[PDB]
Amino acid sequence: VNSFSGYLKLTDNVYIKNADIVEEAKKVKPTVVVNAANVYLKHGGGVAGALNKATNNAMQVESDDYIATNGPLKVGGSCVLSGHNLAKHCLHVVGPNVNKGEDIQLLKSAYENFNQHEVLLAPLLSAGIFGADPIHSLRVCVDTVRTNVYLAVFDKNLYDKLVSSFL
Ligand SMILES: Cc1ccccc1[C@H](CC(=O)O)NC(=O)c1ncnc2[nH]ccc12
Repeated sequence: VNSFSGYLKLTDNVYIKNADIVEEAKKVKPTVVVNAANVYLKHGGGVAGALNKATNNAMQVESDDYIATNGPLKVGGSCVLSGHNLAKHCLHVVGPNVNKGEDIQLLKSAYENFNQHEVLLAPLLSAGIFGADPIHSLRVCVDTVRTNVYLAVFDKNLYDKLVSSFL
């Protein structure tokens, strides 16, 4: 039993809700919140900008130190950093950005990072300003993630389409 509330159950291990991931994180304080990161951990917009803003820019400060030490992530890769006031940990995952020409096959690799964590709150990878088809992102999620994932979809209109079109 966990504290996630109001989710629709899609599969054995994948759940979904129309919710602002920022507000959802503040309420549940999950062990892991997933960020829709880029390889530079520059949290300017989209989910990343919103999560970072909610940390009062502490996420960005921590991220800049991480990059200065380690260099950029790989597309499809991830790193675990602090969850600040939102969660115990933030798993920064880099899905391919279609508006950068990056291989969509990398989306499966990106979701594989979720399997290292028993329970996660997460957005759809490569969705939103990353340019991929969110319906496809959901399919890859369900077919790749085996751990318990609670997906927050900000746009109500998109949430309804994702549910109504789910096979
Ligand atoms: C996954 C993604 C990647 C890039 C850009 C947007 C998104 C998603 C898309 C969706 O889930 O609809 N949007 C949001 O996460 C969002 N949108 C508006 N206000 C917000 N406040 C906290 C989060 C939040």
